[PDB]
Amino acid sequence: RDICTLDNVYANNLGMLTKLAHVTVPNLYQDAFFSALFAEKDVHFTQMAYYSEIPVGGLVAKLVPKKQNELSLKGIQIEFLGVLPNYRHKSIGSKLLKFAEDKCSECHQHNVFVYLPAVDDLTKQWFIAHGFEQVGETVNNFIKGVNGDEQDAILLKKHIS
Amino acid sequence: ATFSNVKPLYQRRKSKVSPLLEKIVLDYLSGLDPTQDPIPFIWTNYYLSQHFLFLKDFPKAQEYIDAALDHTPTLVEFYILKARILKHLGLMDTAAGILEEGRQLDLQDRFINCKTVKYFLRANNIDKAVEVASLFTKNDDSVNGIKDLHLVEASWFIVEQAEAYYRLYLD
Amino acid sequence: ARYGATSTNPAKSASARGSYLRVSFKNTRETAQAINGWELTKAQKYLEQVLDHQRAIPFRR
RNA sequence: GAAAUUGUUGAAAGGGAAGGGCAUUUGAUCAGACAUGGUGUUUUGUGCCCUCUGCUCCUUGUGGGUAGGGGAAUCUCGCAU
Repeated sequence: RDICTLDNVYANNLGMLTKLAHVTVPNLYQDAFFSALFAEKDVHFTQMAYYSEIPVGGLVAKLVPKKQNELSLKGIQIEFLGVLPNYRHKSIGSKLLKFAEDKCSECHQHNVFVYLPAVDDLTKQWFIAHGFEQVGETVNNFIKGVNGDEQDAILLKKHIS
Repeated sequence: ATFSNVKPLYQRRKSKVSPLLEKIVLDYLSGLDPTQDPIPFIWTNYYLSQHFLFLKDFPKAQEYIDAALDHTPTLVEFYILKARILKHLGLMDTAAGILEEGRQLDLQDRFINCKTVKYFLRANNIDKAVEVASLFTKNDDSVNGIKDLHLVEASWFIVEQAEAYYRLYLD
Repeated sequence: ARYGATSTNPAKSASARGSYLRVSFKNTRETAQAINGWELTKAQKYLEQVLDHQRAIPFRR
């Protein structure tokens, strides 16, 4: 089969997922945010991308069915997108985005929005090269760190056919 | 098990075979790539760390295992090797902490749990070792799983715990 | 059948019956009021001293 | 399947009666009260809000029942709010 495989993140290996947030984008997430994912009311989609039977990519998104008290962004919210720097240039992020778009289309949705930092240009250009559109400019005080650091954020949206 | 594949040979050969093997491994690693071939890169790093740990080397082995963890931190064997190196260097508590942190990544394997319990028993930590072991055991008429461990006919656990008791009594 | 007014857990409360007994109401009620409030291991030993004439059973009403 | 009647739990009482009238402390118990009816403004989810309007039946005057979309910053015409 293909060297890049997909798997559903379970609970026993959930502790591995929390490790990804510590080897991708530090100072952004906590521990309760990952502990309350499988704690037995929003729909959460988890995906683990293996490269030659090795966990290399992680995707955690949340579905928002609300539309009454919201402007225009009902769809899959790409929250955690962890890809190691050593595992790039192999269409791994492309496969993750394709799986996200497939899960968005299977949930009767036609909009995918993602939040990105304002002090990062390489990741911004990488996400724009796929086919995203910037929503306005930046957001004043949106990203909250671990110690208490705050910065601006940008929104990238895409319409799914 | 690559090092295992050369484990008995190292018990019979040394200054004649190990230098050639090290040279071949270095020549193979010098032509690899951390991005194009990540799997061969991490396996070569693990083999080099094993070979240097067998040759009574510790700083270079720690450097290699740290580079391997920074390259791919999703392998239990790396944490096991780090715990073994820290145990050989006299750091039992740090090894137990690292191995527990690595075991918390995936809670489905029993070999890693037994290794963690053994390393905690070797680290003068009995209560935490029992609390960790009391998970996959059958809990019925007891607050922990000591009765279950005694009913499954154990031996190594009792031996490792009695040694910790003797060390704590001698201290 | 059933019983009376209970105020405990019926899941861990054993009981018997044995109806049709030609004894005496004034004696059965009195010995039931006297044995009430004591433990089982003490009630089993207190009844052995009644036949030996040591601790009699007084009357109230 | 009710009553005089004894049995347990729970509450009251007591210096030769209890029981009761006018009223009440205390314990137990209990419905009603519109603390949910409306005026008019700020709010969003939104519908018969603009709309592609379809399929099906009585007959004017402005035609009745059945359903999948595009924008929800027009509108309070509607329910929560």
